[PDB]
Amino acid sequence: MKKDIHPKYEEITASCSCGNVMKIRSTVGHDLNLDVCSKCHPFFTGKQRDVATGGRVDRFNKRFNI
Amino acid sequence: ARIAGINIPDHKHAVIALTSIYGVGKTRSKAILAAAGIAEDVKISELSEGQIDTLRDEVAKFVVEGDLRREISMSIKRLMDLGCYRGLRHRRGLPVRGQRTKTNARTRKGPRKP
Amino acid sequence: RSLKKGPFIDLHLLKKVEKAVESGDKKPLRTWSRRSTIFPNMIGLTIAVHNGRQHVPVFVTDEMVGHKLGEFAPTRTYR
Amino acid sequence: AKLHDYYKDEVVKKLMTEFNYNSVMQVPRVEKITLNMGVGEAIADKKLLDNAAADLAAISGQKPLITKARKSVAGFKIRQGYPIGCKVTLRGERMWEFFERLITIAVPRIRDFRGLSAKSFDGRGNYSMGVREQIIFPEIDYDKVDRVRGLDITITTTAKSDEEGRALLAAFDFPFR
RNA sequence: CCAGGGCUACACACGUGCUACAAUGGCGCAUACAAAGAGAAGCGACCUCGCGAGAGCAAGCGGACCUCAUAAAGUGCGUCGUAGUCCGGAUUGGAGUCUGCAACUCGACUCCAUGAAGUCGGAAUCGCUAGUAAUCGUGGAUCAGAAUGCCACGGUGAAUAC
RNA sequence: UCCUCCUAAAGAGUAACGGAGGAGCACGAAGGUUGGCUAAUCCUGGUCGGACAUCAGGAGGUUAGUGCAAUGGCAUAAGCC
Repeated sequence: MKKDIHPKYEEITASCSCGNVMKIRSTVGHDLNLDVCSKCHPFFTGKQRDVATGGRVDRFNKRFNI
Repeated sequence: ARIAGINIPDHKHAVIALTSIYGVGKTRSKAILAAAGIAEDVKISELSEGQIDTLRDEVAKFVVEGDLRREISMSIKRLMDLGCYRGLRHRRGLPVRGQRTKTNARTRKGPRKP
Repeated sequence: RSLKKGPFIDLHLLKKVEKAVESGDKKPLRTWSRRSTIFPNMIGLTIAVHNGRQHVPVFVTDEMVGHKLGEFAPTRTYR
Repeated sequence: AKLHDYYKDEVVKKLMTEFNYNSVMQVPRVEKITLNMGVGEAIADKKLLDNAAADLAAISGQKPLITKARKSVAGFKIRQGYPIGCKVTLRGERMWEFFERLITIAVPRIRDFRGLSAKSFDGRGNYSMGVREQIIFPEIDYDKVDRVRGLDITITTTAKSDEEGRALLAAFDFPFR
């Protein structure tokens, strides 16, 4: 690369809430502290929530009850 | 912080700061901070990281910002494609809870442009 | 919204639907009871509820079981 | 380059048996990742442009190339040579370091992430993706920013077909819809 | 005579109101001082359940004794710190309660979520001379249910008239 | 008055109140050189983004470009940096 025209690209440490602590290189400045990550995101359960659209006739059976 | 997807207020107490999430008002936020063991008079700046995490799983018990909007919009689209009376007034854009339209209902109908 | 202790159905239509469900797919069932709910044994039946002058046919799906019969007959017509 | 040796050891054998390639020079490699950010309001102010150039430099780590208007368009009231966009080409090690940082740190921060499209391929193995909100990259702190300023990312791979291109990204858990 | 629908429609214009746009305020907690009136196919304690609207059980009262019925502005203390903001509450979604044969058209109310217009209003124009204007709550008739209307009642309480 | 094409009859030239258009400059780089580069218009994909900006790829092969009219020329580029 050219010198002295690029941002300070240093190695920082990123710690998510799920426990995945990872070592990257970025211009944050140091010590990024995350909340969610790749193995913390609900892409395996949370994507399916409104996919479960629910019924309408069972709601009737939750009100008829007989 | 980043509670449930967004949450960057500051200088506010946590009962009012939590209400920035689409899906929680003053009484649901009091239920969050009671179940989290957090006093309601604290700012978000004075929150330790050992307190922000126990709100994130606490707020995850209620349908909030992301999957709430697609829930509400589908239920409207459930009515509008049903052809029912409330769905019919949702289409034209007119009040659906059985209130007058002779003189009022500027909220549903926007401004009086002509 | 109303009447937790039992949903409401007209007996004039409840007797009419129990005869018609064991008789299969028939002609449209004329009725005037807009105030009655739509029970789940009515799915597929072409009920014709009254809207004031006509008997407009509604085709009952499963999505319309919590609702009442009059929600599918707009009584007022507009430009 | 934590994904590059993950590519060089896990992916290239997982893909060569996937497509029964006769040699290791047939498997698609990702050559470059490029970061466009079409400003288009620099006609109004030529200070909104280099504000939109600093945060690309904060996301990437290298100084961006300010792109110029090519032909001339009066439907958008631009003329030739006007600075309209801002791009970053990432090759080599910083392409890999951006690739791990996108799929582990940036894409989980997306407001209502539901899965990236599998229909977003050009038909030649290249994958493109818009991001519509720059704040998910943690290099931009939330307080200093004044505009949303979304960008778009297009990954150039040496895949002949996009069916192989979709298989290449899936080996990196580039998740999908 | 009957059932269902309409009287509640809605590109718009007007009248009379209600609630606002906040700090002389909002919210949280604690706490003080009324008058008038209604009540028996009615008012409904206490107790128990429910976050709540309410429900169950149910005394008492044709009433200066029983119930509706904790008046609210006030005052203390805390917080908010001038932001479309802890202002404002429309609208909409979901979940309910009650009345009634029945709440879709087309009831009131509660709960959760939502949180729009609005930052004092053009030309114009209205009311008011003292316990008045303003502001705060309460009751009644009509009524199965359904008022911000109407008719009453008290609380605090001005300014100005050459 | 000057420039370009046609009339003009395959060298040159050639008329008409014949058919079409331009010029009375610009440029201190738009000149010199060295080094580099290759267009138009579509197609698909892609945040705002739209027939039409900016990206990526493919097709295409100069239909682009030339400070200025037209003809001749131009990839060794005379086009672009």
